[PDB]
Amino acid sequence: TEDLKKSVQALQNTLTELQALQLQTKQAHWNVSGTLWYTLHELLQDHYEGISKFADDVAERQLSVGASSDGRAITIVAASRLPEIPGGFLDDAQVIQFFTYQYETVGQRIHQRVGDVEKVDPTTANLLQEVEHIIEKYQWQMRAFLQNTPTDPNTGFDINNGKPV
Amino acid sequence: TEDLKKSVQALQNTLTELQALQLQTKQAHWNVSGTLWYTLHELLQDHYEGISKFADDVAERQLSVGASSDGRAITIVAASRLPEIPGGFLDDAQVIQFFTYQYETVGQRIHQRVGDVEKVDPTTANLLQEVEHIIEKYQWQMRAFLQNTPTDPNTGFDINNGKPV
Amino acid sequence: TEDLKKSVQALQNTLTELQALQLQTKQAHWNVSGTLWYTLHELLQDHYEGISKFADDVAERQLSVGASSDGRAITIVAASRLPEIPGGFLDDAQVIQFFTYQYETVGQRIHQRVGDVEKVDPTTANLLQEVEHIIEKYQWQMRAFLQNTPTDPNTGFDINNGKPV
Amino acid sequence: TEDLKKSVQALQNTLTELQALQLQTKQAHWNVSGTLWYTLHELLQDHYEGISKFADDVAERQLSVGASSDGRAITIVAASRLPEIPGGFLDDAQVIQFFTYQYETVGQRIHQRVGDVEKVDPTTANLLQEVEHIIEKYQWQMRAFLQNTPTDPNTGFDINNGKPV
Amino acid sequence: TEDLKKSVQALQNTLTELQALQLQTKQAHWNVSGTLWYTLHELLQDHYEGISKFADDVAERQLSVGASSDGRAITIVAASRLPEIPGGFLDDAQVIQFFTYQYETVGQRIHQRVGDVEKVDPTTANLLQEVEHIIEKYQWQMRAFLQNTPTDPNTGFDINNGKPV
Amino acid sequence: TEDLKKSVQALQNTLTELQALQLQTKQAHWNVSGTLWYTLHELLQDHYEGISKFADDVAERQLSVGASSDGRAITIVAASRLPEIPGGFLDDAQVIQFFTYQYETVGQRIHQRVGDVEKVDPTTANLLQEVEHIIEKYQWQMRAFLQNTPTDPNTGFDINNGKPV
Amino acid sequence: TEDLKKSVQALQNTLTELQALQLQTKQAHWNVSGTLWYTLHELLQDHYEGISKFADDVAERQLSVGASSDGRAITIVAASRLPEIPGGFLDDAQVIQFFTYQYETVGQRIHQRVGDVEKVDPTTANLLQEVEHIIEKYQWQMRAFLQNTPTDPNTGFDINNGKPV
Amino acid sequence: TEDLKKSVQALQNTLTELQALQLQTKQAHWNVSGTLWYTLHELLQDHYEGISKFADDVAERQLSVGASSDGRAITIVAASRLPEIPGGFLDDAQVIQFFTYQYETVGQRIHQRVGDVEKVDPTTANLLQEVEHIIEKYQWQMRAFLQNTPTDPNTGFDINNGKPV
Amino acid sequence: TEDLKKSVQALQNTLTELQALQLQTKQAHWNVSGTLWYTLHELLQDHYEGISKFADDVAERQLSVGASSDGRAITIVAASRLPEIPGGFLDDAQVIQFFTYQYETVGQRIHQRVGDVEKVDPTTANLLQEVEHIIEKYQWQMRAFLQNTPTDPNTGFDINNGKPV
Amino acid sequence: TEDLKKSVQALQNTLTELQALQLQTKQAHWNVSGTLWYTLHELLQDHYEGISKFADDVAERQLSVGASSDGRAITIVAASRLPEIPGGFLDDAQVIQFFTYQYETVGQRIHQRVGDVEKVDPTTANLLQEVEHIIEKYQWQMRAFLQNTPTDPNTGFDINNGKPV
Amino acid sequence: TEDLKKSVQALQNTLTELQALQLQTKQAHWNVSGTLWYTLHELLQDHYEGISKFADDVAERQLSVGASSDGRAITIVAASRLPEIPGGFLDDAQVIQFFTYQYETVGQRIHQRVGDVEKVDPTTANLLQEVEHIIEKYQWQMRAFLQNTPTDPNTGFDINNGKPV
Amino acid sequence: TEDLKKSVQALQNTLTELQALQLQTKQAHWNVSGTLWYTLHELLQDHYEGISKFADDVAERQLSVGASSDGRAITIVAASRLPEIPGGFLDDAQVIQFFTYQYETVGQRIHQRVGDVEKVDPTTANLLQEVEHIIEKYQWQMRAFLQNTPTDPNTGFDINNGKPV
Ligand SMILES: [Fe+3]
Ligand SMILES: [Fe+3]
Ligand SMILES: [Fe+3]
Ligand SMILES: [Fe+3]
Ligand SMILES: [Mg+2]
Ligand SMILES: [Mg+2]
Ligand SMILES: [Mg+2]
Ligand SMILES: [Mg+2]
Ligand SMILES: [Mg+2]
Ligand SMILES: [Mg+2]
Ligand SMILES: [Mg+2]
Ligand SMILES: [Mg+2]
Ligand SMILES: [Mg+2]
Ligand SMILES: [Mg+2]
Ligand SMILES: [Mg+2]
Ligand SMILES: [Mg+2]
Repeated sequence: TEDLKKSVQALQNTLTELQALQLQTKQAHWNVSGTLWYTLHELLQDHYEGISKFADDVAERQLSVGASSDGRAITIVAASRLPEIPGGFLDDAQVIQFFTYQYETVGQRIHQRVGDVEKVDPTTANLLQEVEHIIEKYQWQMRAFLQNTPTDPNTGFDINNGKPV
Repeated sequence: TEDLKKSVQALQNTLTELQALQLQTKQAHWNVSGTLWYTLHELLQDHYEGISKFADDVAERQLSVGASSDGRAITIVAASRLPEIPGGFLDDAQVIQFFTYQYETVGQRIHQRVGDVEKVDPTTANLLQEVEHIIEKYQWQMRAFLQNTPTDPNTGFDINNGKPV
Repeated sequence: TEDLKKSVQALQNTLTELQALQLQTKQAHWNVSGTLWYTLHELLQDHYEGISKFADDVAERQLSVGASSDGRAITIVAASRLPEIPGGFLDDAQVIQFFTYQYETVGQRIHQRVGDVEKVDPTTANLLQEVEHIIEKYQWQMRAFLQNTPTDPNTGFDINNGKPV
Repeated sequence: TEDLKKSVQALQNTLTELQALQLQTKQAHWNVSGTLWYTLHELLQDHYEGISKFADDVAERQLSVGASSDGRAITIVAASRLPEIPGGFLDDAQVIQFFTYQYETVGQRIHQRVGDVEKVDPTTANLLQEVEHIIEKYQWQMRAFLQNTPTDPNTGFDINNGKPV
Repeated sequence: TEDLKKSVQALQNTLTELQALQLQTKQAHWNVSGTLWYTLHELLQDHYEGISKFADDVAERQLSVGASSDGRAITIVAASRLPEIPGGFLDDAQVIQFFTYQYETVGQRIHQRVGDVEKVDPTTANLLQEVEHIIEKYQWQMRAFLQNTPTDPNTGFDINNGKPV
Repeated sequence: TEDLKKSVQALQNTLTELQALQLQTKQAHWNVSGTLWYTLHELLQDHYEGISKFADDVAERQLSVGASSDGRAITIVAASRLPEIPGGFLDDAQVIQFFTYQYETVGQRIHQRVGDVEKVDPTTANLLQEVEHIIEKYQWQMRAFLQNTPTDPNTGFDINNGKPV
Repeated sequence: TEDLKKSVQALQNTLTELQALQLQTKQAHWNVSGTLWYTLHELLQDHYEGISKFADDVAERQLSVGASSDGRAITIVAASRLPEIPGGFLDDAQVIQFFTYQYETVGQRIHQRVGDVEKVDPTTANLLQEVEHIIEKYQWQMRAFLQNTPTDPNTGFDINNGKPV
Repeated sequence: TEDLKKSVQALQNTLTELQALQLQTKQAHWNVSGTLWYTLHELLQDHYEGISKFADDVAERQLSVGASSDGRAITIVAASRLPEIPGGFLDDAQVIQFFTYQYETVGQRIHQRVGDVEKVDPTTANLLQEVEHIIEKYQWQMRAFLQNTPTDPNTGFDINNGKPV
Repeated sequence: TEDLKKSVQALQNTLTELQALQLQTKQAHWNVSGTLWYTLHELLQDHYEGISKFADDVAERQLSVGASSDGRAITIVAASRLPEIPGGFLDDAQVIQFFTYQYETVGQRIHQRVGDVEKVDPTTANLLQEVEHIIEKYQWQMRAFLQNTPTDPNTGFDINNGKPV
Repeated sequence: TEDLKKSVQALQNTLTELQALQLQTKQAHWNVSGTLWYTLHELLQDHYEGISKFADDVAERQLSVGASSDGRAITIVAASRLPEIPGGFLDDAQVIQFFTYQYETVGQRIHQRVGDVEKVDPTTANLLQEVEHIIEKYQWQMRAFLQNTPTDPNTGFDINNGKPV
Repeated sequence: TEDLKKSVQALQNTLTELQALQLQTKQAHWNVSGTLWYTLHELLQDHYEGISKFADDVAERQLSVGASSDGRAITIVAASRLPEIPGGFLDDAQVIQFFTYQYETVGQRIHQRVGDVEKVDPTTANLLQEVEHIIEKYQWQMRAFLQNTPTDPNTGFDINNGKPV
Repeated sequence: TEDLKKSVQALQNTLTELQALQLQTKQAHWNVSGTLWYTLHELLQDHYEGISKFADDVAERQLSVGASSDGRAITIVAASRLPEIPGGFLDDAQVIQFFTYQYETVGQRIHQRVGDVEKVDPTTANLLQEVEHIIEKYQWQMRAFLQNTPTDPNTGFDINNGKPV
């Protein structure tokens, strides 16, 4: 059960982070504003859908290894380790900055969990690799808005009132 | 027939406004230009499709209460009460400003019609509520491009040659 | 630009005629009455859909050759050259007669445009050929209701109060 | 429970009428004969399908407000208030006349129920408005076969052996 | 092989009749004219499709019992036993009369084949029963246009220039 | 016409029984209650759909052999020969018992009709065999809830308040 | 803005309740156990999907009336007014009891909101009626497992270790 | 009408050739035998479907220019100009050789018709170009089985009993 | 029960044979090798799917007549009466020869069962006819690879190392 | 080839176990009886489909590493290592107990194979991880019926004649 | 063969240009960066798909006129006549400028080919017209981002670090 | 960045190889000739589609780890390490031999990359395992045409002018 504990911990911690991202992507989807609001509205709906699918797969995997899955709102608030997204109307450049950082740090933690459970539970490890893959992709998709090129640093001045993001 | 007249008037006036919006969204869809042209191209196609569906439902409702439906081009021009959209290539910021105002004022007039016919014809009133719902949504979707946030007033300078929209 | 002018003129004039037909087929779709009303209701919806698709392709082609597309209601009314359809409840035999004549004359004008632009702009000419094809088909479909046969002149007396159409 | 009684009564009475219409449209669908038999065959199948969907929604709403739904054949026969459709081969003009009258009178009774329950049960009232909408549409679709126009009274002589319907 | 001969004969004769009907329904589909032309256009396309499916099943069954299938144009012309449909524009009432008679007589012959092969080849007999079912249905659908009712003999005068069909 | 009478009788009697089952499965679908209510809700919807399809095929076959189809509510009540299902909330074990008996007895009567018409009308007989097949399947699906096994008599005590069904 | 405040309050309070239900139905979906676990697993997935669709529509409506939507996890926890669902493996009878009570009380509060906003904002009121409709349906679907019938009180003893629920 | 005659002749002659190919591809589809029988079975079904679609378009075009379409079996036999395919079981190499020649010669004749009608009827000419395109593609697909390569002359010895095709 | 025994025996024996064919077609699907391996791979997948559907229908029919269905692996091995397919890589010509013989002999036995049960159980007999139909079709599809034609005996030398199959 | 042997052994042993499960889930699907029979009928069909997909992927992987796949019925019987499921009508509680144990032990053996081949053949190991994932999920779905909760031990007494499973 | 040479040359040269565009649109799809990166990501995927479809049609046409198609990577590099797209992260404004120029010049060359082959090979000419149509459309879609309007020159300063593109 | 370098190198090298295979499978798809040309045409289209999907996933993964993706034609030619496929008409046996060797050697190199990056980047390693899986499958599908069996060495003499491949 010291092996089982490892898997359960890794899965539970991943479920909570995805659920936090679920709620944040949807909040941003509705509240985003500015030049890129519609672009981000659509992109975040796609992210919401991929995150939602993996939140299901994670919980199902917990049940599959014989553990109860804790997907409750209180647990999402409690088992934070991650900033809440601001309320109110959200600027496009603020959404981009927010998820660039959130996806990067969630991807990092899943990366570590993969190594922690590979030896005891390669099937769980394998699911977590798939989650890490989608989260790093979503990180790229947010990163790309401000990605430096030979011809243009893309500082975001145009989407952030003349100021670099 | 003083009750029937109310319903017919409310439906006819709504049909004409939707038909005007049909033609304007499609014109903007083809002619829009600038940084947001493709974004608006796609968004306006979706608006065109929701407006078209409600233009059908309105006409069908007219026939259902026993009145002929006037959907002719001459009637659209005649029964204006609404600015025509400019010809030529249209700037993205001009499209945004145009529909922000058009959807708001069309939504306002449908809002009034709902109250005018609720008592005599709640079924008609109910259709008009659905039309008001979609038009106010589309108003939001245009509004959002220039919506003020704590971090960025989103003046549209970036989509309007350095000038606030 | 004397070559470009030819193409733009042919496309614009075609767009306006299709848009006029769009509005007329839909008006007839809702208002048609009599023995054939449901038959025509369905047939005209199909015609509306094929005309609508070609109104899109025409406008897109205008943009593709570098010209703005004028699809506004005022332009439809202005750039007539074609009778408006009557308001009110419409008899089945009157719808049949109306579109038999409208499709024939629209097809004739597109036929001429094809020849006018084939040499400068065969790609545009080719689109216009496709439009002419659908309009002549729709002409047949209306014509067929009153088409003379060895066994029956099909005068339309049965759909026109005992009188030949 | 004097409020609950109102809702249950309105829903039950609506369910029975839709079920009666279900059976009558299908009977007519199979047995209709004459020039318009195939037209009516198809139209009545569509009406059957929309009525069937609303018969489901009505029963479900009854269960939702906590009442049993009575959809039995005996109840349909008992809780008449509406003519049965004749057996045997049915003429097209007789089908048209029959449903023109049946849909009009069913629509009228649902109209009244909407007002009776709006104050206590706006959610039920709202469903009944949707049912009234479809029934009035179907009334139009039957009415249209004999609708008077400037050019043709459409007496139905052609579908009724030379006699006005 | 006296048993095999029976099956092959029944299948081949059925294939040829269906192929003849294939070509005739399609010819009528294109050439039909008058008040019912569009109604018949659509109905005959559906008949064409059901006949085509059974022409495939019949040929496949021939191959399945180990015999070559003769579906050639010369065989259709040769192995007539059935009137050709007239060329030229065809009146709606003439199409109705033609298929009423053709489907009835084809159904009759398949009926006989079923009995001829039931004992040796119930699987073939069973396919032929399915073909007989569709052909008798199509016979009804043509018959229904002129079916006598208590209120209207439906003589077809309205679709046949004032003359009973 | 002594042969035709046999077919018409067999088809009509089958149509009425299916229509009775249509109404009863739907009533049970809405009103069923207890541990198995949702299971039965879904199962009975599937049964409703298969019965409905065969009620269509039966009526169509009646028309195909040249007879009017009697699908009216009065005929369903009249041409009983079968218990009505109780009104009110229905227990799961009562639904199971009811359809176990109804499907068995309907299947038995169709079995007899098949033999009665095989010689005159094998195509009709064949349709009735398909109806008998689905009804016997549905009988199994209800039977299975209380089917005796080596390890458990399945008396239904658990779904019937501690009492064997 | 005293009218706008009413609408915003009603919508926001509804959004939060649906989001709470979203998380609870999914938790129950994964963790439910016992005889009815699979039945409830499937049923709760359907409820999750209908609630999710309405959580989207509510937020969109908030944006449409010009207000930011607060869908954050902290707000769900804060703006409780509703019990959290227990963690751990959940018994089928406990899930049934939980949602029977939760849906009933959520439906009650939405019922009140409808009346509060009907006069100022009938379009919002109308959305809330649709939400109330689905929540009352889901209440029925949970209620039905323990619904009293003439033949069986359905106490749930069979799904609750021999004890009435 | 000397221009109309040209178009009608070109269309009619094309329709007949496609109809001949329709029947021949299907005959070959059923009767083909040998190593490549299944390959050819599938390929010829695809060819049958593309030819069938163009046989429809050709006939429709005839009607569209105001002429009756002659698609009768007698006309297919009469207006030959093309070999009939042999009856009986057909060898794969014989099918390949047959259609290689038939498609090549049909494509050649359509090529000529295109030039004959381009000036009077570019819309018809354009349809005929599309038919020529598909027929030349199908010619390639048959040709390819015996196409000479640097490493292998592909004489067909393997599919033709050791003899070059 | 002497009648029931007949049906059960015929169904059970058919189920086992189809299950044997299920496993053999799939084995051949994976292991087939040579010039025709891909052709056979695809063809055998289609055969697997049609056989699988009928293995379901047979078992369901057993349950429908009130008997348990024995579909266990031990029963497939036991209730042989049919050669097992060789293990290892399988040559295309060996697959063709194998199924040509297996389908022919399975079809023969089902043919006999049809006659054995027609009188007691025409509904079962009818299912078995459908199974016999598909098995004889599949027999043709294998036979066709080596079918003798006027121009080529198709000995299979090309797919069998220069030797006739 | 000592590395290849490992992979082939792991794949073959997995294929056989999945094929055994294929046949057992389907047998249970048809024969299951009692309160949960329909629930299990549906659940086992889903399990059958996921197992079938993985039986295909496993065999394909064997071929991909260059080995023949042994999927024959004799091999399933021979290469047991697993209990056969009983014949006859099966009780719901017996099905639940059977697969709870079978899936657990199959999952355990695949778990071991993953470790055995990870180093030589990570691609094969990866497929086997996916198989282990689905089998452990299916284990959960069977386990859940008798899963202990704070409020109810779920002994299965209700589905097992008053006795704990 | 001087006519054949013309067609082959025109087709081959077109194939190579489309293949070059295939690779460039996909490269840009992955590497594009900045405010418009996601907009362009999606747009370029659509362009990739339309170009890919025409690269297939062109090659197929080459085979159809009896010539081998050269679609190899070496030929794409060799038969340049067109700039390669830069490696590395690409700015949105650089992608827009690149394809604006590439599509314009590819469209120009196809325009010329159409004239070169119209007389010998109108079917090929016609395909090339369709390719020219899509390429000119894609040119518009890139052009539109910087299209001058009465209210805004759209210099691209906002997407190009404050500098006009 | 010594870890990042490893991943980028492995991904880039894989992307280039897949892109080379993309172009080669499509070239072979169009140009393949002989007895197996159509079989290979279809098979290679499927291979093209699976390779294309993985070329997308690889590039996306490169972007996801923060590196630019080089998918340019020059890079495909440059970063060869693999033979180009010959131009001109290609014999079936030459296509089979070519891809048998190409897929085997590409699969081998991806196998090595998996090991090189597993420790630093298991998510990348995992994608590469999926690519290796599809490439080894495609290798089998080409291998199978010439796979040795107990009854036939399958030398390919029949597809290679009497000579072993
Ligand atoms: Fe509504
Ligand atoms: Fe059948
Ligand atoms: Fe074209
Ligand atoms: Fe994976
Ligand atoms: Mg901003
Ligand atoms: Mg601008
Ligand atoms: Mg009239
Ligand atoms: Mg009549
Ligand atoms: Mg006539
Ligand atoms: Mg009970
Ligand atoms: Mg319990
Ligand atoms: Mg041969
Ligand atoms: Mg061989
Ligand atoms: Mg039990
Ligand atoms: Mg930039
Ligand atoms: Mg060769």
